[PDB]
Amino acid sequence: EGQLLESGGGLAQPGGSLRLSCTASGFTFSKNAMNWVRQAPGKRLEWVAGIIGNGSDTYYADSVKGRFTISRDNSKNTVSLQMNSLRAEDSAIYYCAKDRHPWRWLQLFDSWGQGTLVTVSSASTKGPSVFPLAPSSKSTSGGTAALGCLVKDYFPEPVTVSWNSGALTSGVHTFPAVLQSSGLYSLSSVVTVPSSSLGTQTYICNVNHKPSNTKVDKRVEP
Amino acid sequence: DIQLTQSPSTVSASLGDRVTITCRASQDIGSWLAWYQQKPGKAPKLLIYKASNVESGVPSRFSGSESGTEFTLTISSLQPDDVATYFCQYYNSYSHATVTFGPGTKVDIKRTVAAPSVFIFPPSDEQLKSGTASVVCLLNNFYPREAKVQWKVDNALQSGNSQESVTEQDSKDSTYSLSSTLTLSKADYEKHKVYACEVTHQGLSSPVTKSFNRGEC
Amino acid sequence: ALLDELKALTAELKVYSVIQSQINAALSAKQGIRIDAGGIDLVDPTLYGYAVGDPRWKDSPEYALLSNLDTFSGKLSIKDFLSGSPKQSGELKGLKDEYPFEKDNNPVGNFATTVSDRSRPLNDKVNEKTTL
Repeated sequence: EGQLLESGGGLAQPGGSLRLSCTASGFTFSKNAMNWVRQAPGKRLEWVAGIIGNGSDTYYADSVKGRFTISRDNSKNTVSLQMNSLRAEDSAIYYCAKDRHPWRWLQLFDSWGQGTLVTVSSASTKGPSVFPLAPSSKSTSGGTAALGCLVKDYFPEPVTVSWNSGALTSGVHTFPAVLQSSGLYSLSSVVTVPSSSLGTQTYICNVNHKPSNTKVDKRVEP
Repeated sequence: DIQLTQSPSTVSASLGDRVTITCRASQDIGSWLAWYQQKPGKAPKLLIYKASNVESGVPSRFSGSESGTEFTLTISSLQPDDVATYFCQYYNSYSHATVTFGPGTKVDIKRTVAAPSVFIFPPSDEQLKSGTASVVCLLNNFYPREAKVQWKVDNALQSGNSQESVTEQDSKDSTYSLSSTLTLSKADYEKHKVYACEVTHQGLSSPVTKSFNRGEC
Repeated sequence: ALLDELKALTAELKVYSVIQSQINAALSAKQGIRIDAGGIDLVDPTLYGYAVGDPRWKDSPEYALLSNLDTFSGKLSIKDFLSGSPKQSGELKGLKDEYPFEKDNNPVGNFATTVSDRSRPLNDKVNEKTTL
């Protein structure tokens, strides 16, 4: 089936200007076309949907009207605010969509894009406040415990984190950030540890903070 | 365009279960309809079709029905993917959005219920110099018992210094879990003796609460 | 009989002549044009001679072949028209939402030329279904 795939899933400055993209796979423009949907943060708020009625056809409420002057191609189909004052309300996830049809012939193709984010933040780069986090004795239950590594208040995304010479990443999971109005991010890695695995190794967390080009490592102890 | 409201829905009893989700329309077009599904951390997908001339319906476990100012989705074999859903249409025959979708209502797919295990975790000397502290909640399967952390320090509730999120059901262990963290200065950990998390639910508990002192960790 | 197809092609050519009338006014008045959803609308039956609330519009070929356009919400701007489907003129693509008025290579004259060229195959079909 047909495919959609976005790019430019990064950053802009408030009151500045921005331009996203599609790259629609083998798409030829037709009766059915493309359109741009604004997924709001977490909750699907009401006035959100169905920006750009057809290809290049600007349309919304007055709350963005005139900003969204999309360009053209057979594949780039580009939503765009090129001179048009990107607001804090315009930080969201912007999706390509295509006007699919059923009935097994052409245009029965999965029809939504991979969802390009838009960060807005006037932060500099900032190094993470890293902290590995030992278990309490109280947690030692069901034959199990868990450990954390907090990675607090940093910018920009993304980061690579691992444990025990980088060999420990299965039996480990990570919580993504919560994006505060201050325009920073965070993680929490957690290790699932059986009680039979405590004491059997020295435990260490590895942080590769890509924006500061530097590796930092810390051992598990209070 | 037409405003919408979607209700009700709750957890399944099992796999293979039956659930029926309705909606109300503030204004009229007929039965011009489709349902969109939002799996978490994915691109949305499409379900139901056909208009006021109610020609033949949908393959597999999906179905729906409409009259007056209401329309409804019935799923007859409710699967572990099936975890958020919405309504739409714009006026010609198919695709787009009613400028708003019908704003959806949670869905989840069951294995045995639990209440959480809850632990405070000891801050290191590096964490304590930095006035940081941390907590975990663990719960086998998704019921869920959807929850809130309430960080409290010598009976004062904490905000402007706080973080929370839920990780998905573990691939082997089926654990739902919820980390959280707090921060103040070292001088606040000198002024204040005890730091605590109250834990609260949609289920029948605002009891469950853990607390610690700086000297015992 | 062919009078229904003449009425259909007349609905296209009436709307294209309304667009040309707005363009000729903009050229005369030294004005740029806005063609998007904030601009001029093409649903109003008075563009086609029918009175305000006159139920003749409900069956009219002009309202029929304009409400049944794939961009129609109930409203229809010049751009929703100039980007829509279906039409016996075919349709354009890549059209920008505003054109300014300027002294050399004037954008509204280039736009008027663009509309005029695709109007000529419609005039051929109108000459045909008027002379048949």
